[PDB]
Amino acid sequence: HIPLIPVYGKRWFIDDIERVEGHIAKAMDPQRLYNLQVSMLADTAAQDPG
Amino acid sequence: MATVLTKGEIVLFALRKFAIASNASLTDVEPQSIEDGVNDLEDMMSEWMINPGDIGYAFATGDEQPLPDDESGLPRKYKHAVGYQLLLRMLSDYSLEPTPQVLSNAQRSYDALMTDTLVVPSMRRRGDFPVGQGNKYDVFTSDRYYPGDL
Repeated sequence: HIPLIPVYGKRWFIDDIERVEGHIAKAMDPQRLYNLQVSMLADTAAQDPG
Repeated sequence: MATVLTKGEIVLFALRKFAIASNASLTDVEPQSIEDGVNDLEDMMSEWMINPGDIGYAFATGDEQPLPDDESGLPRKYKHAVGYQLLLRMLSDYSLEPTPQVLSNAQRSYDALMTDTLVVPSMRRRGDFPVGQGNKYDVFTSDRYYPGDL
């Protein structure tokens, strides 16, 4: 046999192409939108203190 | 642009616009009024070096005297505004009062002058304000925290 042993998190075969997925691909958009929200709030707060 | 705008032309425009010395009403013109107008224009530009700001007027070099044949150095886009302001300042020599339409024209021309000078200074960041880890201050840039000075 070929001595390479693959390990997958979640694997499916959809359209002649094998597709995999880990545990963080689904959470990219909310995370990088939360970061933008915090960054935009910080400097707006820092612009006019009193 | 095109023809250079001399100092005497502005005062002649101001005198014409209120029917004091022009070929369209009765004519006539006096040299002392011209000298007074030119000196008024000089002093009014000197004052304008503060509130409206510099607009490129050319002052007399040494002691000398302004003279009406000297080049003003102003673009032709400003002559109406300058002339209306000068007329407003120098009307009271002849004991005359402006009419509402002249005031409206002067205000419109002055607003056009004001529009061509705005800056809107665009306030900065403070200086103790952090810059995030997304900016990668280790290697790409240096000096985490904004400079906020320069």
